Amino acid sequence: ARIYKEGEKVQVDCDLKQSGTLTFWFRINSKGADYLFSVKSADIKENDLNSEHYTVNTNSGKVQLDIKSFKKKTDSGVYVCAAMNSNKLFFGGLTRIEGE
Amino acid sequence: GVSARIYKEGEKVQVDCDLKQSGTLTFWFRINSKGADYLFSVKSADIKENDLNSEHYTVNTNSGKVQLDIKSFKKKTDSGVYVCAAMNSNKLFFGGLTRIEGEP
Repeated sequence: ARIYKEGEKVQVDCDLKQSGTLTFWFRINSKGADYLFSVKSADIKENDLNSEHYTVNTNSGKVQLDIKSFKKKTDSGVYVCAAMNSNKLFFGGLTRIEGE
Repeated sequence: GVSARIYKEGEKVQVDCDLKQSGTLTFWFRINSKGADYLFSVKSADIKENDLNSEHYTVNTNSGKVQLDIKSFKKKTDSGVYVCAAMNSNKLFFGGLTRIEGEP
């Protein structure tokens, strides 16, 4: 459970094995499940994020979520990536991030 | 805080999904401190994939609502946050979370 101060940069990764499969990113916090974006290899398929505050970085042959300015209220929780295949989801390792 | 339901060992648990019924493929899973664990998926009333053992879990489709029925609760395996997620437009739409814990 990485702790971050207000305004710090945060990088969230996904350790899923590479495939060419549609992969969803989302997060779970105390207000609910919140959908972030989806990719297939390096191509964005849907993005609910404001570009001002969040970047989907596809440099270095992998995909990561960059939070430009951490805010406890909004960005705290469990981050999940899920690859879909065979009518099911395959999950990566969770990343948990909190404030103070 | 966070609202949750508390169960004794061996109680039945019914988990619901408040997503509006459309006929969109819907993934059911749970998150605990070991990770995210995939459960089953359903399109309307039709199972499309089920990783659950029938002896311990039943996917109940009576009423044209889908419920997961846990036959006999076990805190060590069954505690966590249960999620349902419909897929459309290359994204997920989530129902309200259901958290479930054992007695301490």
